[PDB]
Amino acid sequence: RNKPGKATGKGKPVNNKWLNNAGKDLGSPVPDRIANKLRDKEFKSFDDFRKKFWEEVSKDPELSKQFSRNNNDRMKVGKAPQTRTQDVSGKRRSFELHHEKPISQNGGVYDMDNISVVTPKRAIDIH
Amino acid sequence: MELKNSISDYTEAEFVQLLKEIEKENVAATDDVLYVLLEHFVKITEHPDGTDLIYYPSDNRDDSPEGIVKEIKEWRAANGKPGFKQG
Repeated sequence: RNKPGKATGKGKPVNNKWLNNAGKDLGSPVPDRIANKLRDKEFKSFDDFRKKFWEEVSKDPELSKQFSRNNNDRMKVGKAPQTRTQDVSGKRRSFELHHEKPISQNGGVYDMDNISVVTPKRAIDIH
Repeated sequence: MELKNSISDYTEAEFVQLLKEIEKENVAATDDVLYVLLEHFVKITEHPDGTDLIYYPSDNRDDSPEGIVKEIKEWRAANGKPGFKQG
């Protein structure tokens, strides 16, 4: 979809309720332990990045424990976890990765500091 | 598989087979088929929290097919709704 590139950024430390703020404000940030696993690595596109992102989440003991078994299975194959029913919006019922500063202006495609996790509902709201 | 129209058409064992079918599509490349199965799960269980029973189970119960079936049984019974097929 997009163009190849390498991941950069540091992200932020998170508690045991990582996505509790998903959507609200700018959503949840990229965990620092996850950034350390993706940093400097190259990707064919943002979609390939997204798949690698969720896979790393499934391998991080302190993060996967925050998800149900069915959601961990989704992340293990590169898919985003399903959100609670109340946070769904049409065909979009899983967490989405949002760019703070849109690719349009400036950019920041693989910059994990310009990437966050938000719910479908707020993903639309913010826009 | 065969998707029945009502929960009353499903034995408990049969409902578990639907859950594993959903678990299979959960790991599929796309969600196209999964969403169709999830819609059916929501329609027949009639539970207000819908897919949350699958992806956001309560801590007071096991996060497993058996735990799902158990919660559904208790909710429907408490609300006077018809339960799983005794067959």
